[PDB]
Amino acid sequence: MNPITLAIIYFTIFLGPVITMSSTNLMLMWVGLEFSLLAIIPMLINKKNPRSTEAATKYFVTQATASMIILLAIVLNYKQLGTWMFQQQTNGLILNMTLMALSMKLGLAPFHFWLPEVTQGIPLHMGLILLTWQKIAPLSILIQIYPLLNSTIILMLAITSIFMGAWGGLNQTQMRKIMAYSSIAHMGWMLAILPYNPSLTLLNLMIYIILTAPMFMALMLNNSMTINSISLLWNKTPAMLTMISLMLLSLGGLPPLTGFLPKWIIITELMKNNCLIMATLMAMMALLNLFFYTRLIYSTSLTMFPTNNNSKMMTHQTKTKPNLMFSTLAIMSTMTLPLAPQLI
Amino acid sequence: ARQWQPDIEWAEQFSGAVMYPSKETAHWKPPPWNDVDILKEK
Amino acid sequence: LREHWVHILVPAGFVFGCYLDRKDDEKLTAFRNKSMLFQRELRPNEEVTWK
Amino acid sequence: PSTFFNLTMAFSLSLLGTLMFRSHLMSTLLCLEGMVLSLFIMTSVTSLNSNSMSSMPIPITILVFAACEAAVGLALLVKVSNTYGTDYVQNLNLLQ
Amino acid sequence: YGLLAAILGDKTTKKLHEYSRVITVDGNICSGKNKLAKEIAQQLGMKHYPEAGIQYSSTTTGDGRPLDIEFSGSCSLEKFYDDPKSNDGNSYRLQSWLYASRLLQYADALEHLLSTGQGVVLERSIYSDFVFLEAMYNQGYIRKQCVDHYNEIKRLTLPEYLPPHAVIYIDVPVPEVQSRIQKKGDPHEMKVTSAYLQDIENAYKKTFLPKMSEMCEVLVYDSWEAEDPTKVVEDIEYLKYNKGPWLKQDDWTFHYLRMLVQDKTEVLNYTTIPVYLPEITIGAHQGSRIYNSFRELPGRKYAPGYNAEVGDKWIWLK
Amino acid sequence: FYVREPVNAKPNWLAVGLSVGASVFMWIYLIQTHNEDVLEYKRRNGL
Amino acid sequence: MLKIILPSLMLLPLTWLSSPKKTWTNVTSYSFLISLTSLTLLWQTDENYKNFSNMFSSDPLSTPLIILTAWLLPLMLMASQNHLKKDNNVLQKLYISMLISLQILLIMTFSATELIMFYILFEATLIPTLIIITRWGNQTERLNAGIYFLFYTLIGSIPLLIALILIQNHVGTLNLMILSFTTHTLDASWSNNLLWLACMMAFLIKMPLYGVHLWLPKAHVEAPIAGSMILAAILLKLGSYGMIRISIILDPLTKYMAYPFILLSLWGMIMTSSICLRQTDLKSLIAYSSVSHMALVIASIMIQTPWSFMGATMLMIAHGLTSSLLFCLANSNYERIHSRTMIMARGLQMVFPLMATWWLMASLANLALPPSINLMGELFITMSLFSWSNFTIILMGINIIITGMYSMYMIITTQRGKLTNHMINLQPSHTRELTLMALHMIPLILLTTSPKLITGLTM
Amino acid sequence: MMNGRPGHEPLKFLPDEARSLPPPKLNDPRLVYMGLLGYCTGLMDNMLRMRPVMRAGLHRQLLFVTSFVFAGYFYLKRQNYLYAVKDHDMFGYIKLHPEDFPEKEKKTYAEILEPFHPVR
Amino acid sequence: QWQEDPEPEDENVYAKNPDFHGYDSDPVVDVWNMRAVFFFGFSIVLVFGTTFVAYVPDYRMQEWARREAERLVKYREVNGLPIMESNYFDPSKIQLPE
Ligand SMILES: Nc1ncnc2c1ncn2[C@@H]1O[C@H](COP(=O)(O)OP(=O)(O)O)[C@@H](O)[C@H]1O
Repeated sequence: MNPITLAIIYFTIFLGPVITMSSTNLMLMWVGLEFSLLAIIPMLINKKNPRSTEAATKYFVTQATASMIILLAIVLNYKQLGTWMFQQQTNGLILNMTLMALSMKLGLAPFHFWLPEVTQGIPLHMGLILLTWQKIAPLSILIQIYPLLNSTIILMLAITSIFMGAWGGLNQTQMRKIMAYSSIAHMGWMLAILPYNPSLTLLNLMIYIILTAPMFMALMLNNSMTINSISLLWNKTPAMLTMISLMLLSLGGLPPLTGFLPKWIIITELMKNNCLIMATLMAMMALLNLFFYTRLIYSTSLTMFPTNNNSKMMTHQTKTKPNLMFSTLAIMSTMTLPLAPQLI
Repeated sequence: ARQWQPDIEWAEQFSGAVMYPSKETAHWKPPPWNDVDILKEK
Repeated sequence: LREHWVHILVPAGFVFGCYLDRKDDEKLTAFRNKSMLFQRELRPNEEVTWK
Repeated sequence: PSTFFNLTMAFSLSLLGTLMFRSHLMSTLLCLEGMVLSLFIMTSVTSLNSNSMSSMPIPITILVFAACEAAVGLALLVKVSNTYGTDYVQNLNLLQ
Repeated sequence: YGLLAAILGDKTTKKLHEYSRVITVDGNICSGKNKLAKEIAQQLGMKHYPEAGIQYSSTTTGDGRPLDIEFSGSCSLEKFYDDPKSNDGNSYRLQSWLYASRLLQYADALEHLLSTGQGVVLERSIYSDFVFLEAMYNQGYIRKQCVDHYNEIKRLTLPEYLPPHAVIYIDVPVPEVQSRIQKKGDPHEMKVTSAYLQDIENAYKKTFLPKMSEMCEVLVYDSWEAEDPTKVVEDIEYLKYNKGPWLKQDDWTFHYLRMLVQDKTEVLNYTTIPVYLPEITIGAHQGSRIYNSFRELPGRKYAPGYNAEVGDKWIWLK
Repeated sequence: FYVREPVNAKPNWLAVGLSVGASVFMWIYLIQTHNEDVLEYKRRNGL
Repeated sequence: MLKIILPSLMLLPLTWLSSPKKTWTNVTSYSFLISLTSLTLLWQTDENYKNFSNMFSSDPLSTPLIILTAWLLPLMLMASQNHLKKDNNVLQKLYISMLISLQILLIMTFSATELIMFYILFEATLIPTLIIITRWGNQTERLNAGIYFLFYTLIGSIPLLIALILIQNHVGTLNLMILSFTTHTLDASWSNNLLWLACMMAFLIKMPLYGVHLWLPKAHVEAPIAGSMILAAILLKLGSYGMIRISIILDPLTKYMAYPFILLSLWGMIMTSSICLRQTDLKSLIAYSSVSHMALVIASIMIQTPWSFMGATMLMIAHGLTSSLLFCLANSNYERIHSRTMIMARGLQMVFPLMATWWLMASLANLALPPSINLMGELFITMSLFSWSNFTIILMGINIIITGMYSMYMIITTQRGKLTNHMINLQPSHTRELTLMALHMIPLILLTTSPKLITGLTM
Repeated sequence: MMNGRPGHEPLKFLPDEARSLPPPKLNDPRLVYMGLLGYCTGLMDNMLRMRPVMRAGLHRQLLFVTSFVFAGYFYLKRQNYLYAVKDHDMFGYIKLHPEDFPEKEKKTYAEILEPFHPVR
Repeated sequence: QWQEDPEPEDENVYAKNPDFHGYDSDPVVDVWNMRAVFFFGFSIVLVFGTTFVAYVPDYRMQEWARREAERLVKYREVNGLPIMESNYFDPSKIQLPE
């Protein structure tokens, strides 16, 4: 990429979420969403492999129709209130549209089909951006409008996502898609507490970002899109085997690690609000997510899969190092739990 | 003797585009490692 | 110490343990002499019933 | 008034369209646009009968962003009938 | 080397000159290509890379002293010959390590070409490795899947690297090579069934040569033209480097290729793909031991610059 | 030693001085902030 | 209680920093002394529970265990010096640290005032244990065993998480002290009848009940000796400690909500005891012995009579020490024999004279010989169970007869009969093997002299 | 939640009102934890990059232990404020709307008949 | 078949180091890993520990209660009061319902 183009695109992919967050005029929030859609598509097809064009053409159609639905909500509001922004008075259907639409861009629940497929055809790098710096934008729009959205729908999309994400993940063996599925699940918890305590959504996101960003830079350190590929981690780079183990169990909710806090406080907030029906079912299938996380643990760490002689060759050569971010984001993530009170 | 490290066969299962292969799903084949399909002369 | 410093690591833990332990006592010092069962007037030359 | 319900249903009829592909990517990219026209018409209509001139900028910003959006959409389309010789969606089933 | 450097100068465009090309010379097991190579190199100052070896990677990395056989993948060309169609498959393991070695050599060559600007003569290349496997499968040496595994590695890694500019070639009929073998006597090299040598050349003649003819400049030389480096060198300086994929390599395109070869761990990333054919598999218990032992060699237990055994210093501030 | 000599043959004297020097600026600002802070807190409230 | 804990943490730095050759002695020698500091908690001249500080407390029920948890780390590290002496010097220092963290975590869990501190630390102990079982497990099936050990505990655990957050909203603090001195009386609704099950089920799972105990036979089979000692001696008892402190609340329901478990346990005691009678794997038989002798405990922590509780406290500490002793000697036979089969290796006393004395005393502890805390324990649970219903003696009476039979069968077909002709010749006994045993039984003899210390909260 | 409060500083980290609160003692266990959390990050880095774990980057080790800690004092300083605002806000309401939070008076046990469920 | 190692035999550590104590292969570490384990194990835990545990005084007050009973039984019997009256919390303190 002519480095100039790289700058323009990257600026847009970054001006995209930032305009959304900063503005209050919904319109300006919509174009922030629009710029993110335009900026991400070029990077998605960088290899320009036949799989890639498929990825982008899906991502784009799914993103575009949702963008149009979000605009329709703003256009309708403009007639029901002269304001260009959702208010207490807003017709309920107007808000529900925004939930569905925004739940498509974020890819939650019954609209979770595009994400796993686009996460499969894009590079590991652009995978991260597509999973974590593109969720900030839509979530911002929701978090702003939380007082007004429906508790019922969110919960249904929340629970569905948790289930779909979990069930989908169990079968998958491609890593990119295992992560895509996890993201659907975590995204679910996040949207469950939005109606009740938005501030916790912003924790269940950061922690997801501080967990997923190290996890993916791990997958690419050896650029392994297969579990079999990550399983030979012990030969290619032995040290990351320890933290890859804890980060994945952290992604699932197991108690000593940082990953428990988001689930724990979301459950505490939902019980405070009396959803002890919903919270219980979510926590239970949340346990399904750890099963596929630990199955990967087995292959990568607890058991040593057989490797190839040609690997000895890759050992010889100095391994290009993992950026510092890996460490700082691996530790702050695997073990901050002793510092939970301040985090919340 | 020595803790059983996984043999080739234990490894085999984790290959294939889906762990728990379905009736028609199994018919599929793992994605190309290069991420570029052999496709066709077109 | 010819690489025997390692030894102190654990012992030292005990000392800091007992120190931190005292700290808690210092913190939980209310009721020093207000415990009904043990409420007594300080005997001569004693400013603390239990330290 | 009713004028608005026709435009809104136009957008839903265009909605039903984009969500039900018929083997032609181009046609879809063309339906998608049918919405933008319906949104542009509705935004312009209410702005005009609310005499809200401060908002007319929007009816056009909507079109400017929608045009590029479509530009990107068509370049993907051209990219597809360069890799598969057709815009037919069925071809787009490699990511299964 | 990175975008930062490239952004500020450091362009392969500014470092290329007529003598700067990737020239490989390929022949049969004994085509005298070793000699022609050195000379062509001496002619244009081209860095002459030696044919890839079992321990070429070890000479490449760290100390450069030859590694123990098991550390270098336990491959014997010697055993290749004395025990063809071996139960353990040393011949396929030999071939797979050889492909990895030339992948490292070709990538090191491209890194020298784009950085220095000097050209490179690489003798046999990843592009001319398949002839040994084709002959081996034509013989009982390798089975069909073994072939597929090599082809898969070749399809995954070879396309990324740019093609040889020209591919100087020698030819000396099988009788010639067998006789040439007798002159340098080595029990192992000596016992190479002719038909196998027949299959090696046949592939170049039929597959490799025309293949590259369309892609790169093809200069085939009869033994007599050979042993006359001057004449061959002359002809290279004569051919016009036009036809080929190299024409589109703009500076902003070279940068990415450079950053690849600059990273050896990636060059052969797909060489270790988890396809479990039995010959290739290390095996966890044996592989773990070989690793604990290769990683404990002096200067290898830590990254270059940080292992004190070989005399590295300043580790406490690095 | 190393045929391909290690890129990190010796420390990046700059990387030491901005790593060491940066940390010593952190403390001198941090410790300053605390005592300064304590004061304001003490005086802001009665003492 | 930060001397039983901080000095413990510092063990981790010592296992890592210390020389590869001297790593074993620094760690084992120091934790022996760590146990000596643990003995200070036993100084309770008065009734008042010793609330060290806000989060850390030790009452009669926890104190007898914290000392056992600290005591076994030395022993665990002495029983695993053989296997795990074939490792790379960084696999060892990981195993040693894993064992160290278990008692750090277990010491805190047994010494925790806030019930959810129990939960977080409670369910954390699975991480160290699963690594010990899966990473170093000899058999092909430990991946499976690990899954069983993680899911059975985890599915039970999330209900307890919901329940404890639930009581915090209902009462306003999960502090065991307050919860005790506050009025929390459930109201026998249909919902409460569920709360009770939510709180007890997670504890009932790791305390193998007849219905959910399949995890323990599978886990101890492939687990390394140190993991099997930890699971039997401290890990299973985590479930019992939890049931004692959690049933302070949910006071009214267990009067009638316990019948299901009580009957599950007493019938379970008979069947688990009986299948020990014909099980070919010795480690298998000890594990089911552990299920049955722990089925007695869930049937005393539910009858809830003063005697039951301290019968339970007596038996849990006693059976913990005895089981390990049995699992430790089983390993010594396994390492020389190289097979878990009970039928092979017959006649050992002929070739290992003393280990057989340790085998005999361990079996007599296993069955109820009378001048042992093991018998006092069962005698007491038996008494209360009889009080609950005189008929209980029949079922707690078939178990005693069966328990005698399998305990002696382990001695009769492993340590008597004609010697096996020529298995790989059995090298003589190391002094470590014998001490690891002596260290288990000498405390069993000393505790039996003064049973008062391990009697529980009730008495 | 706490946003929308009167006087809210729209983008400020810790409003000066937080001056009134005591400063976090530099050795507060938490800041000390952050320190250890940091040292470990450093050590971990060395490990992943294959350097002598403890004897390398002794400059970095310092940057880490000193970056994390620096961050702590100024974060905790805030989180401490946020919690303190919460009381100011909470306690105030209890009063301004007194009737809703009425000080009840329990009866002594002598009067309260608590049910006795006999264990028997 | 894949490459993997041939089964490693287990050494008769008692063949060399005929004084093997079971802790480590080289002899001096062996001796110094039992001279410190029997000592810290038996010599100052089973001995000093049992000494200290034996001398814990009146554990859980059961040495105090066998006297307090004796004075109470001394006082109650001589003054004619019932040795264990039948209600503990005095009836007067209780405020029964109506
Ligand atoms: N794929 C391969 N399989 C087996 N041997 C190979 C392969 N590629 C190269 N060689 C070895 O390379 C050697 C080249 O012969 P040599 O006389 O050393 O150099 P030159 O080929 O220049 O004459 C041959 O002896 C042959 O064994």
